[PDB]
Amino acid sequence: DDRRDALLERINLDIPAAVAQALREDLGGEVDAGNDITAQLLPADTQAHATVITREDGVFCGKRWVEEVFIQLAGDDVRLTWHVDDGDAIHANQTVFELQGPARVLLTGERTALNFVQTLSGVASEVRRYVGLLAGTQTQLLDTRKTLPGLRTALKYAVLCGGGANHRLGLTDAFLIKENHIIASGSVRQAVEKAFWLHPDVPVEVEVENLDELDDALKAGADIIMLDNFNTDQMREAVKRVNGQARLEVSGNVTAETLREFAETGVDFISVGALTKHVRALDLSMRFC
Amino acid sequence: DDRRDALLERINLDIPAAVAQALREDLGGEVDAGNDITAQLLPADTQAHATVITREDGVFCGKRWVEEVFIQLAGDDVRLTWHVDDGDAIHANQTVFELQGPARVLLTGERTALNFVQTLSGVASEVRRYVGLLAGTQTQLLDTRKTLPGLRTALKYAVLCGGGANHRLGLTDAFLIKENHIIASGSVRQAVEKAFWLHPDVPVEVEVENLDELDDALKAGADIIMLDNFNTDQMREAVKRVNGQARLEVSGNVTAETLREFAETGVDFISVGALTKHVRALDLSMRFC
Ligand SMILES: O=C(O)c1cccnc1C(=O)O
Ligand SMILES: O=C(O)c1cccnc1C(=O)O
Repeated sequence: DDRRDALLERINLDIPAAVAQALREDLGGEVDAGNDITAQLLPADTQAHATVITREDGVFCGKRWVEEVFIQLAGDDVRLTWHVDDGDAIHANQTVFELQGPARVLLTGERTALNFVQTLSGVASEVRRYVGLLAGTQTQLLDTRKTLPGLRTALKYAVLCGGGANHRLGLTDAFLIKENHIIASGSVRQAVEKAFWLHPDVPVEVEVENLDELDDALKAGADIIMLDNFNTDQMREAVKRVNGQARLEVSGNVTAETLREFAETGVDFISVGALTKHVRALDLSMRFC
Repeated sequence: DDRRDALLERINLDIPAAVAQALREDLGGEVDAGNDITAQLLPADTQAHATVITREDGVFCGKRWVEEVFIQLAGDDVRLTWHVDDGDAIHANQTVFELQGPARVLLTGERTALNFVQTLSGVASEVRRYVGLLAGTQTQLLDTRKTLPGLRTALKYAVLCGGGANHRLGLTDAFLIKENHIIASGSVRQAVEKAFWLHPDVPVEVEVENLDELDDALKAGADIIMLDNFNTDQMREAVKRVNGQARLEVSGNVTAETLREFAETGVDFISVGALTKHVRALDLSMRFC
C-alpha cells in the first residue's frame, strides 16, 4: 500500500500552507513577526530560552509543524532541542523540547506553536487509548472523513502516531458503493464493474446491510466490504465465509467495551469517527526557565 | 467597541477561503465537484431532498458556512431551507435545514458542510452551557487565543452565538503584558507606561501576580488587569480597591462550580480557553427524506 507514502507527501506540502495561515490569523493577515505589538516592549536583541512541558500523560505529535512555525518567522535564528518524537509516550511534567532564540520571537511564536501540538497530540493520545484495547487481536483501528475543516491531513497523521491506520484521503482515492449506488447500476456486480472501469487502479468498497447482500458483494470482486449493523454473531459468521479478499470494515463508532467484542470476531477493520471529530487538547505550556 | 464589526468583517472574508480549504482536501486538490468518483456512478440529473437533523439539544451555528459549501460546488444549483438561525436553541430530533438539488452534489458537499456545523455548533453549544452558570452576576465570559489552527475567527464567531464575549483576535489588536514583558521594561509601571507611548490607542491589559502590582498598574492607567493566581478572598478585595476602570479579567479555566464563586466576587471578565481548544462535535445526520 502507498497511502502511507501518499499521506507522508501530502502533509509535507500541507504543513507550510496551514502554519502560514495560523500565523496569518494571529499577525493580522500578514506573516510579519514584527506585528506583535506587546512584544515590542522588549529590546530587539534580548536573547531568550524557554521550555515546553506537558502537564498530563499522553503521546506526542506535531514536531514538523513546530519547526515550521519558527522557520516562517525567523528561520536559522531559533534553535530547537527536542527530547521526544512524533509518536512517543509522554509523561506528566516531562519537558518535551526547548527553545533558543531572540526573546521577541519565542513570545510571538508561542501560541501558534502550542496550538498545533496540543491538538495533534490531543488526538494522538486519544487514538492510542483506543488502540490499547485491540491488543492480542488481529483487528485494526481506522479513521474517517469526519475531521476538523483544514486539519484533514494533519489529523490523519496524528491518527497514525496514535497507532491507527488511515482510510481513503477523500472522495478521490477510493470508491464507497452504497444502496443508492447499487440501485443506479442494476446490481452490485454491474456497480463494481463500472467502478473498476471508471478508475481501474483505485480500491472499491461496497456497503452491505445483511449476510445475503454480502455474498453478492464477495463474488462481485469488491476488495473491501463494510457491514452496517450486524451483531457479534453475524459479524463472526460473516468473516467465516470471506477469508481471502476478506477486507471487512465495521463502522464501530459505538462503545468502549463493544470495541472488544467486535475485534474479538476477527473483523479486519473498525473505523471510528469520534477519533477525529472531537478534540481534548493535551495540557501543555512554555515556561521561561 | 468595534470588535464585533472588525470580527464580522474578517469572517466575511475568511469563510470563502475556509470552505475552499476543506473542499480541496476532500476533492484532492481542487474545488471541482466532478472529482468525487463514486458520485459518477449516479444518474447526472436525479434531484433529491435531504434533511439535516441533530440528535441532541444545543445551539445552532454555521449557516453562512453551509451556504458557502454548496454555492461553491454548484453556484445557485441547490436550494437550502432554514428553520433555525445561528445561535438558536436546537432540540433533539429537530429538523435544522433542508436541501433541494442534484444528488451528485448533495452527497459530496454533505461531509464538508456537516463538519463545519458539527464543530461550530459543538463549540457554540458548550459556551451556552458556560454562560448559563453566570445568570445573576454581571460577569462576562470571554474566549482566549487558544483555538484550533485555521479556525480563529470561526470559533470567535461561534463564541458569540453561544452567549460569550470576544477577547482580542490576534497579537495585533491589544496589549497583554505578562511577566516576561514586564521584565525587559524594568517594572510594571514602566511597562504599561511604555506601551501607551508606542501604540496610544489599542487597549492595554497587564497581568499581575499580586496586590502590590495590582494598584501599581492601576495607577499607571491600564484598562483591564489580569489577576494571575488569586484565591477567592484576594480576588474579592482586588475588586474592591479597583472600583473605577475596574475591567478586571481573571483567566479561570478552573472548573464548572468554582467558576460561579469567582464571578460572584464581582470580577469583570472570565476568559476560558477550554472553549476553543477542545471540540465536542454536535451529533447531526443528513438523512434522505
Ligand atoms: O468516507 C470515508 O472515508 C468514511 C469511511 C468509513 C466510515 N465513514 C466515513 C465517513 O467519513 O463518514
Ligand atoms: O489574548 C490572549 O492571547 C488570551 C486572552 C486571555 C486569556 N488567555 C489568552 C491566551 O491565549 O493565553
